[PDB]
Amino acid sequence: KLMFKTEGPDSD
Amino acid sequence: KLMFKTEGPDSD
Amino acid sequence: GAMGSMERASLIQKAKLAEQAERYEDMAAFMKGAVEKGEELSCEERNLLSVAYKNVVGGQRAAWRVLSSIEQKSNGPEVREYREKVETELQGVCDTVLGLLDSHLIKEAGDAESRVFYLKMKGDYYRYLAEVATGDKKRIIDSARSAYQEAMDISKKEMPPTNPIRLGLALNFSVFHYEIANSPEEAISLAKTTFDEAMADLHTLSEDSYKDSTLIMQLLRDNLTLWT
Amino acid sequence: GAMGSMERASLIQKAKLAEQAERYEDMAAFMKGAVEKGEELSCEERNLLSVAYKNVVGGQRAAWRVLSSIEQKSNGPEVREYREKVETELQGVCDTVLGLLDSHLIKEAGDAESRVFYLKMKGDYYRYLAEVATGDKKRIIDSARSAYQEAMDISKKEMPPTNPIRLGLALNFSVFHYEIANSPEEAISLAKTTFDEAMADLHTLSEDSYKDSTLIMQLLRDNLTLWT
Ligand SMILES: *SCc1cc(Cl)c2cc(C(=N)N)sc2c1
Ligand SMILES: *SCc1cc(Cl)c2cc(C(=N)N)sc2c1
Ligand SMILES: [Mg+2]
Ligand SMILES: [Mg+2]
Repeated sequence: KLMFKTEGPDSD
Repeated sequence: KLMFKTEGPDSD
Repeated sequence: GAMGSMERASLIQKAKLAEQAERYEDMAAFMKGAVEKGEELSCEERNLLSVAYKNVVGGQRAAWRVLSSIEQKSNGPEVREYREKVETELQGVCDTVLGLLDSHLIKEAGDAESRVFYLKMKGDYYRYLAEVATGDKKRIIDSARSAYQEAMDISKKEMPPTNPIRLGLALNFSVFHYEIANSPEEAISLAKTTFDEAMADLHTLSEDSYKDSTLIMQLLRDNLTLWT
Repeated sequence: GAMGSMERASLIQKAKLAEQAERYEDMAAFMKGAVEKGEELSCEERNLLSVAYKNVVGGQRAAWRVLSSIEQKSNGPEVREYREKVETELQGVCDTVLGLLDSHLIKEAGDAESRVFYLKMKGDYYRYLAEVATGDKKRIIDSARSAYQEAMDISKKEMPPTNPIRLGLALNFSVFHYEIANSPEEAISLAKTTFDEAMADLHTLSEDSYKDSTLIMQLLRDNLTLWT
């Protein structure tokens, strides 16, 4: 899935 | 530490 | 719990060691133990709590998406069973974080920096629950929206537009609008207004604060690029 | 154990799903459950067992090294306590793998491909125990050497020099010599002889087998480059 930018660690 | 090449997944 | 016998300072020290070792499940357990000491958290400690759980839930979300995609394509019981196993574990982590915020981090948070930080986390963990919800989905979405909205109201009244916490909140709330609430226009409007108001306030910042704010502004820009 | 009620085929299917989801602790637990069914493992199943535990122990080894380095530099009790916690968990995983090999994978393994595969794993997990040993260190080193030596003897008699399992065994035994046994000359000699004997046998292989063998030969070359 195309994940959009969210705050903090890009852990997924 | 300098880790040398071992077989399989380089998981460390 | 299991951290009840360890000193609060030793739990914080061990959370920092666990972060260095990339041991995020341990880091989260140490921070849960520190929260359960009952004292309020400093800015650094709040960030250790959030980094720990974000890394743990991040791994679970990435695994859940891989399994859900295999399940969707397949449509024996194994793929569904295993997707359910990961989903339950993810729900458990969200419930644990929400429990810490409700018992009693939010109610004791009076300063804007702490209250907005916790209400944003409440919004984020209800958003992660919404990503897997199919049943209660509407109520979970409402709970995420309510937490984000309270955090936004406080942030607009009490923090400057370049405030890193305010920026991160707006970034996350815009993503909630885009893909949870099916409100892409609200998402785009929020990301644009937040970016523009921050740009106009950059002149007030030091070199270090400018770096902090522009890093998050670039994330708003990245999303806007994908959405427009 | 906890996997006792699940079908062997469902445990293998779920181990493959866990690998796709990068859920290596689950993958290892599913493969442990499959081994405990008591039936021998196929080539694919042996590789699923080894990939699962290698990923789990790999994370623990990387964390242990970060903590040990902080501890060494520092020389309160917290760094030692946390390094000990990770060390105990790592020892537990090695003991679990060694227990599966001893109960009863090795004793039931008659073919060279399975017997060498298991004896190499026995050598590897005693080597991971040796990396953290300071007490029993000599006996752990002896156990690793003995397993590797039995695997080498069988491999030289029963497999061609380009055999991927034989190559991986030689690669790992040469690393055991270099940094566990403090025998760098034995390490270099073994890596050189193994590389040269494999090179001379490449002409017998198909395109796919050639790719498999040369990939491991490059690892022997990488080590030789660092050692000479
Ligand atoms: S309150 C100052 C501060 C800000 C951030 Cl973003 C931060 C992250 C930390 C971490 N260890 N991951 S600590 C810390 C402190
Ligand atoms: S026995 C044929 C075979 C060889 C290798 Cl290296 C292998 C790895 C697998 C994995 N899923 N990681 S399965 C498999 C089979
Ligand atoms: Mg207060
Ligand atoms: Mg047999």
